[PDB]
Amino acid sequence: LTSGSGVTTRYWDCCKPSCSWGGKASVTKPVRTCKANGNTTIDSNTQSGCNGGSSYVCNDQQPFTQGNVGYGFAAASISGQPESQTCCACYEMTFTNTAISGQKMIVQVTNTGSDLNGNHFDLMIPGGGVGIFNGCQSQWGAPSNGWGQRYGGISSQSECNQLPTSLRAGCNWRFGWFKNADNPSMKFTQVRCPTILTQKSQCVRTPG
Repeated sequence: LTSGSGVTTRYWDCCKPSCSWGGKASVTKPVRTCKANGNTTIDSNTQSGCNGGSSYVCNDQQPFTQGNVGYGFAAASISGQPESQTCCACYEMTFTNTAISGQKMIVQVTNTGSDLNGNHFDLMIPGGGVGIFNGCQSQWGAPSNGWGQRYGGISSQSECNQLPTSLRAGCNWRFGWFKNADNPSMKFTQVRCPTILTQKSQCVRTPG
């Protein structure tokens, strides 16, 4: 199992995540994707809105809390590891350096980010910036650059009102439990995916 130190980012480009295709890892089902509305299930082979299709990330895949523990979904780039090893794997991380230092978040990986060297987790947070891609204009009518900055997104919890209502929980999570931490570093360890995440994503690594 994988563990180490890493860096994080925040992002929400609305796109169908890479682990939502079949054949990317040994799993029960690929990660669930949705229609434009963010709630009704679309077929896992439907093309992504980011590539001219009609499939998006589900409202269900926003960050949340259980007790004091954070939970969410993320893109990851884990030190030269293929998607067969990362897709729908879960990692629990202890934040190491911001106002959220010491806090614990458990994410399920649903996407592969950019191949930077090392361990990189891009937390999926509504309003945290679209990044390289943006299917949020076609899904929600967001601005061409996303909500706020293309990188980092909005600056204030007041601007969470600019987001679709369906994402406002996740948006707010960034300023409450997450404390609008800016790229918190962490240490992480792979864990068996909790049902509170896998009952949302529907993607369970099945060889065990």
